[PDB]
Amino acid sequence: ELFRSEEMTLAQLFLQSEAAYCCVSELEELGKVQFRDLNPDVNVFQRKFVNEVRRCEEMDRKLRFVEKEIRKANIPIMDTGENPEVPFPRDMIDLEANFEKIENELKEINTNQEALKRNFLELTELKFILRKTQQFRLGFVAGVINRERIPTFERMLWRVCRGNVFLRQAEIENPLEDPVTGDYVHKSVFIIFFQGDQLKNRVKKICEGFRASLYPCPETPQERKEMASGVNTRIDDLQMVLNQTEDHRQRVLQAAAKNIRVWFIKVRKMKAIYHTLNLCNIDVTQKCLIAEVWCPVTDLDSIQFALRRGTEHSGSTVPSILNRMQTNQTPPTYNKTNKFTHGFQNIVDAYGIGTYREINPAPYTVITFPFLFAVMFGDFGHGILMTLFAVWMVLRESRILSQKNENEMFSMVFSGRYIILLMGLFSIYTGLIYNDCFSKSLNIFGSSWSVRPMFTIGNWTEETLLGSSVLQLNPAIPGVFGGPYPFGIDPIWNIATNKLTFLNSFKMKMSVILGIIHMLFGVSLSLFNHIYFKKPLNIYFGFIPEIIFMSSLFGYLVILIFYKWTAYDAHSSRNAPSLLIHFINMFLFSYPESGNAMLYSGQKGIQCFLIVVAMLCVPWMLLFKPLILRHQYLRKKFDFGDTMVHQAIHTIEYCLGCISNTASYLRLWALSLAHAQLSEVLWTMVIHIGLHVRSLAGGLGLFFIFAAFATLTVAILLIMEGLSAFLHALRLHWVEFQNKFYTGTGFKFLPFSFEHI
Amino acid sequence: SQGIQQLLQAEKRAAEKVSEARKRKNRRLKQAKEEAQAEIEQYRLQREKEFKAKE
Repeated sequence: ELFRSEEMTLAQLFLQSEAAYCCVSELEELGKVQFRDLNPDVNVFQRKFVNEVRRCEEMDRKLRFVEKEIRKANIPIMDTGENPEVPFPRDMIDLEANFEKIENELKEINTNQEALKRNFLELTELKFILRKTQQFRLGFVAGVINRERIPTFERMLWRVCRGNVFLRQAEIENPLEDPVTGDYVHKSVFIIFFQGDQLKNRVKKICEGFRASLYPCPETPQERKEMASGVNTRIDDLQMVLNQTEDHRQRVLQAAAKNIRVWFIKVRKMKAIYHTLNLCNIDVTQKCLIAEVWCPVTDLDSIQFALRRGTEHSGSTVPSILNRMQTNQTPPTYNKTNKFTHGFQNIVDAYGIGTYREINPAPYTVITFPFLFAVMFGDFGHGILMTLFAVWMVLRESRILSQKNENEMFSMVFSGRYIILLMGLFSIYTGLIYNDCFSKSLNIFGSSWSVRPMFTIGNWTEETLLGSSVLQLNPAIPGVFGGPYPFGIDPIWNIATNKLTFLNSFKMKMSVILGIIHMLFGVSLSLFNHIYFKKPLNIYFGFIPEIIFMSSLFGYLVILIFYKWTAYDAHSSRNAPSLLIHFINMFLFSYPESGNAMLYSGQKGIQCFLIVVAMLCVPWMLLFKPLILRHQYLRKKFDFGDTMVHQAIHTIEYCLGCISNTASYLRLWALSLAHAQLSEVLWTMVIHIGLHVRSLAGGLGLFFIFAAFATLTVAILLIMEGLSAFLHALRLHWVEFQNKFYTGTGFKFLPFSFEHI
Repeated sequence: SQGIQQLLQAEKRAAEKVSEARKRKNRRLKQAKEEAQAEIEQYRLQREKEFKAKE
């Protein structure tokens, strides 16, 4: 049951080889088991299934290659359905041949598409060259280039061949495509005339300088017509082949764009299956595969069913059944989780993983973390806004689960949606009882505050006239006061100038009380944890002296806080004692028989008694456990030094913790005050700009002014002070609560599954 | 774990038995020269009788 770490079971099994693949796959389809590593020597060439995994590694690279080609081509991958693994029979070889088929067809067909296209482009240039040259020892050359190069090209011809070259240029009837980049550019043809090879070499060197495309040409219209007939044949043939080349590439890409979905599932599962098989052992004589697992005790049957089914999905008859192990090391720790509980387990696991069978913080944390958050985050309106934010994530959940995760903030807040909603709801509850949103009341409650007529009763009537000119304080005297108040916080303290004194007395004393309570729960959990582990020494030398220490110190403080709230009132307020002073003078024995009045009969005796009783607990925690342990180890025929170091550290952390951790809950008051101040300032510095003396002139400004107010209150309060309270409350759990009981040391249980793909 | 230990013992006995069978059969292959002679003597005696009949 989830109040503690789940009971596991170590098991050993005799996995028949022909069933093995099937069994592993079924177990990963179930996703409720962790295999042990039985091969400490495992490495790239030491692994028993080198080839099988290496084939998967390469098939995955082949998938990635064909997928990249398909995605560059933007051909739609269908991504339909969901699929089983490959058979154990060697059918992966036919799949590997299919990978090679697609790859080889792409490499070939792509190269051909490029080459054919390049030839077609060159022959198009040559067709235009032949058509222009048809207008025409002496010789000539012809070619094409980007037209903007021609002016510099011709000037360079006369610059090198000093004032002497004959030539003609002609712009092409359309731009032509660049064979590498696919850029269409307005090229021009040229033809150049000269005598002898010496000039041929110069005009050629300049053509090379401008990267001009030269071509051979025949000397007459008739010989040019014969060449053009060749070109016209080649270019048509090339385009006919290229059309079918491109069409075939599209079939190849489309076939693969179906297959990637299926192949990804098959390959990734297969890789994982063989990797899990590589954790098994096979000794030199060994026929079956020896394997070992941690399973939930509740699901020992579920894995045995999966083993029997794995054999039944195979030619094997051997059911591969397990034995339960007894000579066990401490198993990995597992907890089942769901939407309302997973984030709460995660924030617990994030400090540390509970010991096997250990009490689990997470179910208590499902309430107490939201509670501590809301006690700190005590605004009614922010409670609403937090609630609305998390509601919009929960309502859109089925949509959002399909979307991107690469926005990590969005991923985190969505992964927190349930925890965030709960704390938001509790923050309405706390914010309501504090009677505050943005330092504004809710008018739902009545009041204990007194109207001006109640001050006009002859007595104090002058103060109602002084009020026209000066500040005044109501001392809450009988007859004048509006009587004891039945709701949460009285609305009046929102508007009152002295309000912080009243509000602080509450939030301080409250936070102290809650802290004591939560620490008393944590030591109470320690007892139940020590009971489940059956440890008399930990109860007798730990829990008993510890709870007596804590309780004797803490009980008086809470008791006296309640006593002040009952025994003192307005007509006794002057010369009433300080609560904090009596607590300090208890802990230090230091009351000087004078100053502040004692509260009740025999209180000095109680102060002395409770402290002495707590002091008497210390030697049991500090030393008597180490001593009885030393005698037990000497009789049972470990280090006494390390035993003293550990037990002293724990005892010191508890004893000093009863100062520091007791004070630590003041964090609640602290941040609560900060939140309240921030909210009041953020209202006061902003909203009042829209509070003009006329309807229209104020209301138009108030729209934009309120949007700035919303932006700032979100960024500061709803985001950051929220994140503050969140992280503080986690700390309060991780130490001041948990350190009484939760060891938080163990392996995380890791179920093997396809879900990790 | 007794189950794997008993299996390992049977696998060891299986590996021993096949290895002893290989050694036994390799010794039988060397016996061919001993078993051959009685057939060789019968062929000699048959050809002797054939030659005496031809004489």
